[PDB]
Amino acid sequence: VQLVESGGGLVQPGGSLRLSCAASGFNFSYYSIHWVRQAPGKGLEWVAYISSSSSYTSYADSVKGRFTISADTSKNTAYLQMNSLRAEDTAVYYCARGYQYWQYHASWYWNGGLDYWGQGTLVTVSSASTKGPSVFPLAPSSKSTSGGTAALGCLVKDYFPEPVTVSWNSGALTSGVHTFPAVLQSSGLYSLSSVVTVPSSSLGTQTYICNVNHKPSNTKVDKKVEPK
Amino acid sequence: QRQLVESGGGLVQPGGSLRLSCAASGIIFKINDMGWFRQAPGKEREGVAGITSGGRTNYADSVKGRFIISRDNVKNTVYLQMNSLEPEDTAVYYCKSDGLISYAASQLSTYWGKGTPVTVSS
Amino acid sequence: MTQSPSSLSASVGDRVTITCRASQSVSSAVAWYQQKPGKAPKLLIYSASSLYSGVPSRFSGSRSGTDFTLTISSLQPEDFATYYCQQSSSSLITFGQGTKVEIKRTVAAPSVFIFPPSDSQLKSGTASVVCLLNNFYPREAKVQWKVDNALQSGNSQESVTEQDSKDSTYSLSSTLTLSKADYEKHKVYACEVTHQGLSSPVTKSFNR
Amino acid sequence: SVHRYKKEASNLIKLATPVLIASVAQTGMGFVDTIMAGGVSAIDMAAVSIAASIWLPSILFGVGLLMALVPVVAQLNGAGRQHKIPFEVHQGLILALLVSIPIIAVLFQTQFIIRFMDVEEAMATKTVGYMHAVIFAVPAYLLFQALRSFTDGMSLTKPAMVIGFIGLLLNIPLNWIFVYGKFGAPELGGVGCGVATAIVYWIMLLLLLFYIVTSKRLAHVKVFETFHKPQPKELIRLFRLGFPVAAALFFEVTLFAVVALLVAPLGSTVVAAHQVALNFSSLVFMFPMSIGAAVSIRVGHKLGEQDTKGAAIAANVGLMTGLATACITALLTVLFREQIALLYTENQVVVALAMQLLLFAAIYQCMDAVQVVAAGSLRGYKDMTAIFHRTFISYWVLGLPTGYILGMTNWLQPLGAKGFWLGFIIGLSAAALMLGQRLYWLQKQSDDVQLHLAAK
Amino acid sequence: VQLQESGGGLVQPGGSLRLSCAASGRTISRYAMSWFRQAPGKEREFVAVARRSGDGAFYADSVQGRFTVSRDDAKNTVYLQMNSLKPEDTAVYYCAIDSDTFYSGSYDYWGQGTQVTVSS
Repeated sequence: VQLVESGGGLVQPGGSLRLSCAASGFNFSYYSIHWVRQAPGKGLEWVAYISSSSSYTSYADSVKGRFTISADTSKNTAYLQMNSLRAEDTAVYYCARGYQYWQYHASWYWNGGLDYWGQGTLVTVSSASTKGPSVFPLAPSSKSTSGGTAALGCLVKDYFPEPVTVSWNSGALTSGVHTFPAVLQSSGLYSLSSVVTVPSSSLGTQTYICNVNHKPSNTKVDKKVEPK
Repeated sequence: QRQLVESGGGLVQPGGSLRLSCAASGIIFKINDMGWFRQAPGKEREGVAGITSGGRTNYADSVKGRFIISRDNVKNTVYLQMNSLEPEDTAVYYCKSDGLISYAASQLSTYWGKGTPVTVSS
Repeated sequence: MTQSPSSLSASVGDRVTITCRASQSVSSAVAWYQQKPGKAPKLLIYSASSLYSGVPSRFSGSRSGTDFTLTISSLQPEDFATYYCQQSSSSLITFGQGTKVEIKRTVAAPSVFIFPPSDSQLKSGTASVVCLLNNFYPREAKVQWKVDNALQSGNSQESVTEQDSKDSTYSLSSTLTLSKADYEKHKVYACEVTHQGLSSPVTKSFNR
Repeated sequence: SVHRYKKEASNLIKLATPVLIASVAQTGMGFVDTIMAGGVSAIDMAAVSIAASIWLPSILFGVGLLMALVPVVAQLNGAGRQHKIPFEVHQGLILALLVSIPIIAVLFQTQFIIRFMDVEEAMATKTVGYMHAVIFAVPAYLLFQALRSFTDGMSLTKPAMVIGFIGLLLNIPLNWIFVYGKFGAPELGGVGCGVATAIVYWIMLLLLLFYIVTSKRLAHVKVFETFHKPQPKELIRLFRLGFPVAAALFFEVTLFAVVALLVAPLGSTVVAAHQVALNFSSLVFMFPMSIGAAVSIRVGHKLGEQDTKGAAIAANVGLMTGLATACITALLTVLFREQIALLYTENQVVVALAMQLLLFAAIYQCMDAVQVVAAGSLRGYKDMTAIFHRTFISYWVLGLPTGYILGMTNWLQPLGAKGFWLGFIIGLSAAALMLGQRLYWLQKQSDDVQLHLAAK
Repeated sequence: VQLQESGGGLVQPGGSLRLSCAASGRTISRYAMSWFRQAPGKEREFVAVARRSGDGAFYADSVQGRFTVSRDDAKNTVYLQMNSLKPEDTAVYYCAIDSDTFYSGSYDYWGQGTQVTVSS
């Protein structure tokens, strides 16, 4: 049995998008297809389902009247039609498989669960255009634990879309390197920071560097951080 | 769905017995085969018994000695007596019937059911 | 549904229980799921007591009156994930809030640093400052921003890392966004933090 | 007056009635086999019902070639010669065996047909067994038809109904010996009925031969005294007479097969009611066919006796009687379309849709009765050729396109089966209209010309 | 809102002692009650914390394994069962109560303390 998702990507708010779940490996008519949505950093949330036909189809209250689901029994495919999207609809969408008549069976003693899941496809509703980041140095102040441990920072800000990575001394350093998750700014952009708990004594008197790579804008800028 | 309906399934402790019954309407039932099917989550639908219009019951290999399928023709129904149940008999049980639609046809017509759940646990 | 424990702290080999509250007379024999961070969920127990085919017999559901519990016989180093309910209804199915099981650990006090805004950023026109909490446990901690003893709010945004694999400790950083005009007005900037491992709150400040 | 016609209408019925009993007890064999093969499974009942759908048309095509012997024998009896009667019979048998050569071939090609129909193996292995069991009966069914055609041509009909009835009454108990593996006989669940059919056909043939040898009414023919030999010159004469009668039956069967294929695109609930209506309209077809068979022997007798007014009155009374029986049975079918559809099936949607088709089946009865009686009267005159042209034109040129135009194509909202049934009715009316014209043209000819044509 | 420690006194190394804190003016069953200690001339370092029922108790690194904490909501009293005492444990054990429900560590009230010394 195999469930596959396709069709997820950046869309403008108020637009439309269509997702497909190409099921394979089983008899399509004996099972229903459910769609489950997980917001970034939240719990699971049910969206809609369809049986083999359009006879059985239900919706959750939060997307009633804006999402339409339809099934294509001929080539084993179910579609979700999303239109008039909002900013809260950015999430990851999974496809799950269950029984056909599950409203009829479920009672005080039976519940069959959703057997097989897809890995899901990420859909994001943008407001800003793609651009490269800006890197700022977080200098270790001369009196913040001068003699023992020391913290050295590196701040990236105002980039889009999400994926980005940071590297310290071009992969030569991983002693207590933390890179906190990217947090969505109020302006629709992204921020992040990474720090090292490097020891004192002029930090080894090698100028530590920040190696940040943002693929969509193909930027690999390097900042040479030092205190003052 | 409309031709075939099943009833009688519910929770029962291991080592207990049940009795499922399937009642058929809109079908001749005098010239029809019958049978019960199961489907547990993760698994696939598989036969569990069967009677053919005069007897000759057709139990499954992992089922013999515990399940006794019978039919009654005056009021058209099919039974199934479950004995010495075990935690591996939990699934939703279906009814199936195939036979000629009328006395003037040559090909068989197959009808399914909606199923009745059975759950065995302490 | 609201699962009563929203975060468990257990170490390897202890018995662990998660309870699900069916906050309605719509009890329909919940099924329990598991999700590792960044994967698809799985199915462990369906029909509120039976076991999915191919799951170790450690997991075992139950039903205490109108409450559903999942109990793990012995907690192995692979059973550290989030667990959900799947109570159904008349025509829709609902997923519980989910509880996260984390590995238990001697309490540690955080180390606090503060970093002034970078000089290069002042040319951009929006200054940001950040104070960092390093290597503490448990997660629960509270940072407070004070500028010239005025308690600001709404200008801070904080993000915490995940449990480290070596010593199993966290790290948090909260940042304050100020326009250049507002930044240049005030004199002292302070970051105040509290934690259960601290007898008195510790404050780190600097002069502009 | 009317005291001259009525006498003929007393003869005709006296000839027509026994044939009916000998023809009703012919489908009783298939019905009994199917019913007794359903008390052991629904796999067997659907396995011996497919094999009875390839057997019946194949044997009807073979019988159609031996129905040209009835006028040939009946005319010699009327002319009073009778001493050429033993010579033609000894030729008919030589033909019958020969026309069993192709049929036995085609039945061996049964497998290649069922795999063309998308049939699972669990019942294919039973259908093939049934067909291999019943192939042993086409040598003893066609010969029995030739002997029965002789006895009918001798204006003697009784020895057919009694033997057919005895055959069925021996088919009922002798299935239960071979189906339920009894009295030291094979278990043979779904092929025992085929074996029983073969055995009962051979018994009927033997009994008929024994009656022919012993009877005191045929003693003035001395039939089983010579050892005559085949001769191609004279034997091609019977084939030329007999072929169009078989061709018409073949084209009719293929038309009824093609209509079902064109109706298949519609729902499976529509096709079931169509099949029920068509089956019942085929059951009540026996009355006009029996009357046609009686008219055929009666018309050839008068022309043998060098009498032509007798032939004219025979044909006209035949037509009138066929029309009267068609009308009475059409009224009895329209008045009673409730209980029969409940005899056939159980689904209430199927009965609710078949009650609409029986209305058109009534008109179909009323029209094909006249058509078939006219065809029988024409066969009396040894004009076996014009029938084929006229019925083929009226079936496959007017009957079929008009059904599709009123059905699928949505000319003139679309109509479902009802358009096809109206196509059938149009075809039948055209056929009756042209056969009537041919009969009138042939009946308004000179005595010499009409006799010469009937002589050939 | 009044806290009062008790059950403290001199004990030999490896002995067993069992303190108790008489809580009043508050319902401790809704909060968590933390233990602290200050040795003479030293800071007040962490000892143990007992959260609500079903949330567990956490211990500092040094006192791990030897000490044990438990609540009694009915009597509104925490108890610290000390096993295998050491002379380094000599300190005045200042109790505390956490105000915040989310266990954010907002301590507002403390007890008067009890002297504990270990010496054979």
